[PDB]
Amino acid sequence: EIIRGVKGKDLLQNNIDYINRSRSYYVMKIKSNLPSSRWKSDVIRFVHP
Amino acid sequence: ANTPVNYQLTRTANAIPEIFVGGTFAEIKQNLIEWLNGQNEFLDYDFEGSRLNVLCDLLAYNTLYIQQFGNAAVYESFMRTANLRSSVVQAAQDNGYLPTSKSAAQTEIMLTCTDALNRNYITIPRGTRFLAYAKDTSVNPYNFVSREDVIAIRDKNNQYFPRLKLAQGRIVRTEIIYDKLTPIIIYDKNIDRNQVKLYVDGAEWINWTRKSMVHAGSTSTIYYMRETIDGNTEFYFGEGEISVNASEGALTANYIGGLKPTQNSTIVIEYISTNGADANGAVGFSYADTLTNITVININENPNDDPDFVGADGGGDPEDIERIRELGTIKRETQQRCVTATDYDTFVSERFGSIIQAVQTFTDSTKPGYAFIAAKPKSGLYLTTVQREDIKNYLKDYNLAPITPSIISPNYLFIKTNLKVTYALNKLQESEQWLEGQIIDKIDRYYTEDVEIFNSSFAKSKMLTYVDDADHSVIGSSATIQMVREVQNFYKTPEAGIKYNNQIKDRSMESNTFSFNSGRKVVNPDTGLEEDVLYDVRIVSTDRDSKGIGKVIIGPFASGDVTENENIQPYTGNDFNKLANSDGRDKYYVIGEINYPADVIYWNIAKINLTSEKFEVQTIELYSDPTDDVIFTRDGSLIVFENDLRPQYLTIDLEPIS
Amino acid sequence: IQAVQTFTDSTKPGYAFIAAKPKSGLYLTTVQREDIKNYLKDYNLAPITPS
Amino acid sequence: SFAKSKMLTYVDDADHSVIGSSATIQMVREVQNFYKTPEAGIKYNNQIKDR
Amino acid sequence: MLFTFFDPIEYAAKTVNKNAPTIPMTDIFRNYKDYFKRALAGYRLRTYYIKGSPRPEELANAIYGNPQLYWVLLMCNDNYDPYYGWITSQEAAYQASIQKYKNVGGDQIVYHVNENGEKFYNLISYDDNPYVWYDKGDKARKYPQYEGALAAVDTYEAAVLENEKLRQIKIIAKSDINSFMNDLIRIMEKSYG
Repeated sequence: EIIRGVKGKDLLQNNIDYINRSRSYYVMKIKSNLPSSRWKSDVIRFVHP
Repeated sequence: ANTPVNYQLTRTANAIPEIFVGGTFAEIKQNLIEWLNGQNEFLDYDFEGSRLNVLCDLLAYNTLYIQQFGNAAVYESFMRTANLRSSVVQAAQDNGYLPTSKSAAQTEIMLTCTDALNRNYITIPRGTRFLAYAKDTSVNPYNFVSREDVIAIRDKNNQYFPRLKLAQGRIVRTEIIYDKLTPIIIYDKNIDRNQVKLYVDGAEWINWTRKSMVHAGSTSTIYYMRETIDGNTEFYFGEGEISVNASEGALTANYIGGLKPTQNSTIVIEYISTNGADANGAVGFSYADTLTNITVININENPNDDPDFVGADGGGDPEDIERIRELGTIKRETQQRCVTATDYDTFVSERFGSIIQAVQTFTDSTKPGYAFIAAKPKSGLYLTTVQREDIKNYLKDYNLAPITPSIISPNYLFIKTNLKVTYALNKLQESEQWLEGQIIDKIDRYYTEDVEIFNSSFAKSKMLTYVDDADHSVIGSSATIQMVREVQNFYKTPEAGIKYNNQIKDRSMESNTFSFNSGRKVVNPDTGLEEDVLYDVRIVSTDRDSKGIGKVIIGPFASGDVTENENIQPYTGNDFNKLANSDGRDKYYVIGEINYPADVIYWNIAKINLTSEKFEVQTIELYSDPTDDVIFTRDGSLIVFENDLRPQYLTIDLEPIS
Repeated sequence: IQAVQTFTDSTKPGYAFIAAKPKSGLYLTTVQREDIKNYLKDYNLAPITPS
Repeated sequence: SFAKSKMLTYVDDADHSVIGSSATIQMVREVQNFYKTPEAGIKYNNQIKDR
Repeated sequence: MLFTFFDPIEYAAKTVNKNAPTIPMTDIFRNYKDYFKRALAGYRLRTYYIKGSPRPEELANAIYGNPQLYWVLLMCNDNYDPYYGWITSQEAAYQASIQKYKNVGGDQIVYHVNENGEKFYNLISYDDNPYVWYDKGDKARKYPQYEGALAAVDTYEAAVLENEKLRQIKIIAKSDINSFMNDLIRIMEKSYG
């Protein structure tokens, strides 16, 4: 259905279709300052499944 | 460039507190000789005066005598510094991971057998033994026994096959009265803790530990293993509050550790000692134990064929200190349940560690929910589909719920080689032929010494060193490699194509010749109808083209074989290599194209519109010659040595010299 | 929950299923379902949302 | 006799960081005399490829 | 008496450096402690007392008449070290205590022990009423954790009670010492293989 209540998630260019969503792209995101390949190997070596 | 530094890293690769390090005696004295010097009691006494010197000289002798005791214990004291292996297991065993004793050669059979009684259901009771000759040697079969009970529906026509899987050895069961104060030893060598199962009075208990271990059984049922330093296994179980603690699920609570014994719970255990690691590849089987009314009319090898397979499995050394040493740390790191990819590496390394020399755990980012595994059957490159299924489910025990294990043998670079090796006749009294039998060992030695380990860059020459090293009466040794991949679809390249990771010479990209069914008709007197004509073709690279590219030239075609299209033309280029056929058929098409710098290789037979089925064979072997000396590997693509299963990939010419 | 029966589906990752008889009723009542999954939520493997 | 393999042993030995090596050898016999071959003629004791 | 029983073993120093020579040595790396359990479990241990501060093996003679079996006593005693696990004379013990406390400080009052025998650690009286005890780090004036007359323990005396505990030992009868011996020995054969 069309959906009544409203809340957001902010984005530089909000909403639209965005672009190029994988899979169901949901495969779960990560954010940090430090560049990857610095953190890439270990998290899967450690926590990331 | 390279590595700049600020005071970086730490303390070499690994801790050596190094006050412990054994030093050279003279230096030891040299150190100690100073020690006595400066001693306030006497600053007078000259030590280089030979009288005191030999006296002090002696102190160091004991002091050195005593130190290696003090030092070695530390190496011992700390796993991965432990030099003793039976040490290593202890901390490893302590870490929650044990290495195991040689693990029985295992296989499955289906066998069609008529019951003389024609009952609806026969069981094969656990413990019927079968014989298998080791490969190529019938002098003795290797006995191996039914792993467990299995029953079979009688089919109509009255003949029906049961199927069952088989581990090697003899069922050996021993009851023991348990007693409070006593060790419970099995002195049996050839034992393996994985085939050990037991019965307390009645019900089976499991060492939690890699048998089941998640079931309603409440943990009251349990026990442990341990390795006597002697080399034989002793039994253990938890005593008192054998379950986690206290009241737990029982309303009466109190205390139960079980096994009082007094005489209670007479412990009967059942196991197989084995000859294994010698039994791998035992093809011919016997039905070596009769039963009431059952008669095997046929025992047919290997249901659900790989198709490439060998007899049995397993065995094992058992022991290797290197694979074991660091490894349990990951199991010390990980919990029981396997979570991390390398946790799936190490976990798999536990069970079927003797099945797997190397196992590659990885995700394929395409398919989530699947644990993608690349392993080495270490007898061969392909775990038989049951093994794959086997460990899978067993692995699948420890795993995240939505996750699924997915095991595939990765593609394998094959090193196709002719060897030229010279020896002096006179220099060797030993049988020439057996020399080849010698080198053919020392070839894989290098592999096992090197290549499968990292699957890093591969050095041809460095390989040829050890085979050079073989007889030392070998005068010289030479070889030439052809880098070889196998292809699943002749018809269509895998989407991504195929890449060598390794620079090859242009036009040096080859493939296998293979027949092609051509609709055109053949008839010969006495032959009659004769279906139609079929001839053979192969995959050919054209020359390098500017921008390092080439187009894949198909094998030669007779006229009228391929319907000519305005789009598709006989390539009919000057360069492209050609096999010599009796046909003289000069029709050659571009089925696809490559570029040498990227090493990536694509074609599709949909291009030429030629029908897939007019080809007989689904897979073709790939030939190429890398222009570079050494072979580079990246991912899932590993050079490896399998001569036995694939000898045509490994050839050796022997040069007799006086 | 008389007995809680955990299971998944490989088709849908990120999720876990458990079976519950409140044994006070043929269907598990909701107020539990919010109460539990709440208390449950403390330990959830990050990639996974148990349900 | 000379062995390109046995030489290759030590060139392997030198570092321990050398992952591989190989080479293409040509014997070299330098000749004093051009205009006339030594009437006997040189020989390598080792056959060679054509041209 | 044990380690000479088993074959001496060769040992490599590998993992100190990638190349070190291999050395033979008499084996410590058989446990012997499990070896002396199994065989031990047959009979019993008998508690026993010490007349003085002798050495373990010096003492091991008088009981068994054989100085060679100290270890028998030792494993029944199963102490961590033969040097400090044993009875020790006052002179040494004090010095031992002298040593260990010296850097911290000498004559350090270790704890207050009440009449009942309950050791009170880290306590001092504010001195107005020596019977009321405010502990320390407090500056007192507050929270006396106890009041009354307690003893305090001198570090010397403190050393005594420690070594004092070592007096009694559990031992096995000199009768069975022989019969026992063979059995364990036989076990070691099973333990040789």
